[PDB]
Amino acid sequence: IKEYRTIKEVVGPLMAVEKVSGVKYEELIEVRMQNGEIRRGQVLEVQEDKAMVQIFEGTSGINYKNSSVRFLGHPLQLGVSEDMIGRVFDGLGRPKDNGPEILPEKYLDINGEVINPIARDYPDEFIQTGISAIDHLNTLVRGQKLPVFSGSGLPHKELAAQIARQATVLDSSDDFAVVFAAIGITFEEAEFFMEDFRQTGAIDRSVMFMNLANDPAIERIATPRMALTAAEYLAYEKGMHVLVIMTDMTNYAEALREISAARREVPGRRGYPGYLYTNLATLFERAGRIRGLKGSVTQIPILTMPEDDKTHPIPDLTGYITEGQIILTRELYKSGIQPPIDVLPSLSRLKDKGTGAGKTREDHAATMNQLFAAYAQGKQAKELAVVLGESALSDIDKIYAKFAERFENEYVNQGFYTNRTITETLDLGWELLAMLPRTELKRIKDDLLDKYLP
Amino acid sequence: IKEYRTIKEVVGPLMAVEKVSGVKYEELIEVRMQNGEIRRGQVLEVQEDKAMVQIFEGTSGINYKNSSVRFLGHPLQLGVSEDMIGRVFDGLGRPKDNGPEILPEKYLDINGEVINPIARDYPDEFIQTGISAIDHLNTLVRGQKLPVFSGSGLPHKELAAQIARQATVLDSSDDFAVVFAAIGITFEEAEFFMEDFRQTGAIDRSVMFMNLANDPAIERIAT
Amino acid sequence: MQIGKIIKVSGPLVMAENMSEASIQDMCLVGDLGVIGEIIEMRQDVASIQVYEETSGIGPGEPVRSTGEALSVELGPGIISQMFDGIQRPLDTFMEVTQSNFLGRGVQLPALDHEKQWWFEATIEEGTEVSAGDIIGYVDETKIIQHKIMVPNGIKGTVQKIESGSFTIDDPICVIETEQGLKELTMMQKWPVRRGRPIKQKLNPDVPMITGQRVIDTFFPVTKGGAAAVPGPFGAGKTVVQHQIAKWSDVDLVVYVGCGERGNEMTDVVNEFPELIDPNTGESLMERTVLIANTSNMPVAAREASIYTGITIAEYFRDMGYDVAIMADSTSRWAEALREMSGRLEEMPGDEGYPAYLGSRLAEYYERSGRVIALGSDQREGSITAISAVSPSGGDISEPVTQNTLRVVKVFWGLDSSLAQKRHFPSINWIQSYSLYSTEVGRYMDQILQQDWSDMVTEGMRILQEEEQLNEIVRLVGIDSLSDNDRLTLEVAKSIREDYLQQNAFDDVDTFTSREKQFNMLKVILTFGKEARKALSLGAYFNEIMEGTVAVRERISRSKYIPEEELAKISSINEEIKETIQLIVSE
Amino acid sequence: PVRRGRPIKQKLNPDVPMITGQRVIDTFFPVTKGGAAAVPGPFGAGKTVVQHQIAKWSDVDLVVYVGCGERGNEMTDVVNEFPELIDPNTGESLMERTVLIANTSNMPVAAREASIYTGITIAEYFRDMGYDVAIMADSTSRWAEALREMSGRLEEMPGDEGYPAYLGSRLAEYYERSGRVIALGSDQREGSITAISA
Repeated sequence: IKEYRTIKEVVGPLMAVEKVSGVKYEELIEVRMQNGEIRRGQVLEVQEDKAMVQIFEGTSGINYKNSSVRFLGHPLQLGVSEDMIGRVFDGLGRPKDNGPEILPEKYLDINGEVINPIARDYPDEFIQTGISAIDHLNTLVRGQKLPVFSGSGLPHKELAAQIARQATVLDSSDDFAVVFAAIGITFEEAEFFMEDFRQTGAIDRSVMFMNLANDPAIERIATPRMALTAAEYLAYEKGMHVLVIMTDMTNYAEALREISAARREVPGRRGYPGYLYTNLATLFERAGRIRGLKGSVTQIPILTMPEDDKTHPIPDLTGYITEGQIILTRELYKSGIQPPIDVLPSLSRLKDKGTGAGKTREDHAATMNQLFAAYAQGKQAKELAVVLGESALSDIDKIYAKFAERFENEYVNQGFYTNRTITETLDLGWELLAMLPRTELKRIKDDLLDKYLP
Repeated sequence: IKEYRTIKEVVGPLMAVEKVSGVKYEELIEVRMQNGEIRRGQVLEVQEDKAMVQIFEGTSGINYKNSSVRFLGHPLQLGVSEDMIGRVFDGLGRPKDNGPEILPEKYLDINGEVINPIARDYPDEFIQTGISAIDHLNTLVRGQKLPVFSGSGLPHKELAAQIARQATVLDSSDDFAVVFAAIGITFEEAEFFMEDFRQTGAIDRSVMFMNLANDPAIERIAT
Repeated sequence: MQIGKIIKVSGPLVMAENMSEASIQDMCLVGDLGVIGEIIEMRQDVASIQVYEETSGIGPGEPVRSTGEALSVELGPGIISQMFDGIQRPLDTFMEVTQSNFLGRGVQLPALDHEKQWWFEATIEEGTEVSAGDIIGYVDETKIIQHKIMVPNGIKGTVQKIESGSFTIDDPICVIETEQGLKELTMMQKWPVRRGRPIKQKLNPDVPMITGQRVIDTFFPVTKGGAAAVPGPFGAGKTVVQHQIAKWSDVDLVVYVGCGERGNEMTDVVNEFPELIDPNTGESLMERTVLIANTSNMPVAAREASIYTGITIAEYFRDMGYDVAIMADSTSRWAEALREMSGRLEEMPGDEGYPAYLGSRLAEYYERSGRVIALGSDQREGSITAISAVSPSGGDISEPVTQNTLRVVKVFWGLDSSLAQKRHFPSINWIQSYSLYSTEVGRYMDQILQQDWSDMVTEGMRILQEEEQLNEIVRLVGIDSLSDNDRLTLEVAKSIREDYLQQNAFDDVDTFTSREKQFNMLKVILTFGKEARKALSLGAYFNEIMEGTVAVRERISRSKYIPEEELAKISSINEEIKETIQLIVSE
Repeated sequence: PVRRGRPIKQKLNPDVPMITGQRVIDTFFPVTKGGAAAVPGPFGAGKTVVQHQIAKWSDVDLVVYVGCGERGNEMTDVVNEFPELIDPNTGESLMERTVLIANTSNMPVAAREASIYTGITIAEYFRDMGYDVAIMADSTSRWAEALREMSGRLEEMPGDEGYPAYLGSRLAEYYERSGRVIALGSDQREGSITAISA
């Protein structure tokens, strides 16, 4: 490789390099300044002998006359290896922790390749997250894209950490792993993850990509593609059940508009780029099972809904690429419910694939619909009680009201460090159904009531 | 007469012809493609020896080097004649009813001319439409602009056909004619009017301009 | 052979010089990889190409080759029972040649098998003057469908040499002497997806399509060549209705197009569609089905050109004289890809963040379907029936692509999630759904079976509409405080809902209801209402009717399971109803 | 440099609660040494009196008050009523432990933007020495309006309500520089920067 000392223009984070040949699109560069500082970069546009590059660390303090540009000849790559489990990396894959650097088995582009539609396999087996609101009512399935919608200041970092600790497959012949990708989060959240993952030993089953909020916007955009590249490697080449957790996905969209505003591009809805639906789909569709392969990729993207609005572009477009959502409400968090999961607006489109005998007990779908319908009338009677006092509530309306109270404090509120097995979750659901009289339980078949109902 | 083989640029639906002369604004053109396909177009901007044209049928598959542009010298016109009564035309005015094309008395710009405010006359006589609400609660007058606001799925298709058949003046001292203009409608909707006008005989005193939804948007504007 | 040189690569836009021979909208192979690209703008020898795949690793100086043709589709033996993407790349053969479960870029493969030996049986005679569309032979491509070889467009001459033998789609099978000279023909022809196949004449569809689904074929029928819009809400069973139409409709071929979809939703189609069984032959349904599968991660151009590829294939079989049914899922995700392509072209934003020509592109799609008079001296007829699915975020039907679709189509099967929760399948709202073919189909029905079928459907719908108005009053006053005429109307409507509208697609007999079986089934229900109402005006209480009519009502309820060769058991109900009712009033 | 943070050995989790003296804060809504806190401070709410209580009875060693584009009449109040605050222990003027920065609204725009970066850089210098510093930003909203002015002067793409699209990144760069860290050296001394903004 030869150095190029021809820098014609320096306009913001962009930089013009001239008299070059053999330069490709999106390849990495290194900039050597008068001081000797090294700064990574990426080619955004190249025509004839000219070349336009964008520097990650910034453009401050660069003299065009006494600087040079090195073209590495490769795009953004990740050195994949089986030794990445138990290690913390930065946004682009450098050893963030003070550990021995890994020997890469190979290098892969972060963009990856599209999965052949005939080669993708359907989701079948059920993933036990240990959380009653996500194992019973909104089941998670191998290869499903089930996100979590949260608000600013809500305990979604404890929820994402809890699932990474408790997620498991009920089969012996399998290797389970978690790819935790922090995206533009603060140091205090980053310190919470890294400390908790080592406190509970979950780091021995995880590959963490920590990207801070003061990190450059390019690394924030590359962080999901980096983690998803390591996820597809462990699942499709090493045959492992990989669970991907992304936080925060709203920060990812905030980085796209910041980049799109620098590129002078035309904004779409709410100023976000028109290609936000597709750029997000490039990430969320990098999951699922493949025929003949034992490994699989499951994604749980966590995003914070701006202004707690579901019609916002970021939560809306995510619903068009994912198979459901897990809603976190502040009202439940105000009552100490942990995790504050509102089961009424939450949904799993693939929940029917990992339920029933052989994947769960025979009463999974039955108690799911009964608990859901009973919790609906309970909160309907609670809301009706504030309007016209507690006098207008009937006997069953007061029974369902007490059901909704106990359904929140004893069933949903389990604690961020309580790993309920699937049998405990179902047995507990029957204990709460014992509050209601047997006549109210219309959906549950009579044979099931005689077997499980206390 | 002149055939121009000098096409410089083809950018989207617009072409750029250079080394041209005598081209006027909104002049109708005719593009001869390299595969014998003929596409007509209009001039949007002309400067010096250059000319910017917009092709009606589109720009797909046009090679700049092996294609020619023919400047006709006249804007969009219409061949008017009394023989148009009882005939069906498309958006561009070309015959559509599988009938012998008729020779016109003259050609007129479709843009029309503004009526002199002093030469214009006030509407004075009412029109019998056959509909109770149009003839009593409301009333149609000769020279009035009375539109019908409708919605998707509403039977505004049958109502416009009903008026065209039942429109007459009492007593019929002078002749009455109906000019029906279909603007970007579906085929089954257009085939409805053609079959209804010929079945009831209303076609014999009417002229029909039918423009489909799959037709170019330029034809939809000129209809 | 002309090769261009790349002079600029900026994201999805690549400009190349030395492109004087290329024309607009031509496909290209960009760079050493040869990634697929399309010429959007061209000024002098410098063309501006919109690259469809990733341009990473592509720079100036790399070669660019123009295919000399727009986005086309290979049409010949080997196209049936194949799963393609939007640009018609064979996913089956692509996976074998690549030997990987992923889609590499630059891998260019032909759509059809150019090496397979097909037996071409010639039906034409030498010396015959042939034009476009004239059939010169056929190939037994599948056990269900006979692929007919026809003279392509632009060819017009006299047949000089025709022979029957096993050839590939590349071997010349026929020699024709045109006015220019001798020209050879093969079993495969190419056609641009953005240009409609020429027809002799277009006809409005006045013949109803027999889907065997009672709610559809009776109240909201579609005609061979019409278009129906189905909105897909989660849990409504759109897949079941789509499957029942794909296998029970009296169409020769079925074209399924997936514009965009979740990888798990598209996988559901790839697995469940080949398992559908053609009722008549007993073979797999793929023997008469061409499938197109795309996902969100796939290139946007493949997602945008998905419906144009599938409707060109349907037009190809339409010209042979077949009845084709094309289903798109989802047109909304197709419109999203259309808006993304519009953003890459920096086009002006239209209403609600959609290109201003959104209605035009939708109109250009549905105006290619319909009953036509195909080319050729045979003047044979063919049809294309469009069954498009609309997926609106939030479920709102006022979204632009639905209103523009509903402005063109005449049928709408409003799926309802609230009906699916009540175990009402097919979950089709009978109040919100409609069909503008109901009048013409009713005239066709009265003629074919010599009965007043049109007057029965209107009454059955009038009873259902009266039930809705009574339920509002019921919610306010109660069920007991109603006249016996109102009480009878609710039970008649309950019979129409449970005994006619609801049918299980998995039941061996109830999955398909013939036209004559639909008639007798609706007649015995309406006959019960007439005889009960007539006796109600003779001093009989509503409770008295239901008391002595338990046995007959149950026989009416289970009439949906009566076999087709036992319709006499459904015709004798009317005589039993009449005798039972007059026996009650006699007591 | 004012737009570049000072190097540290490592940043630590802020866990030591700062004794503010105010019962409502220290009991229900506390802030640790190196933590951040936001204040609306509407009209008549008395945020002027509250800021002084946090500036006097806080166990921090240094106070850095920064005014980023504040009203002049309001600014001249802070100028007057700050050398009057007595220290709880020593009894001297509070300016013996305070570095003040004042910008009027009609002042140059870039000065109002660089104000928030000047105080946080000065606070980092006192933090490297091992002291616990507290920087008060009032009012950070006027600083956001300074960016909205400079963005228009550079013809940048509008974001939400006209504010630039990198408004969140600039705010993130500010609060991420503050906190309990380990300063550079061969003794590993500890400092902290608690951020209070209005």
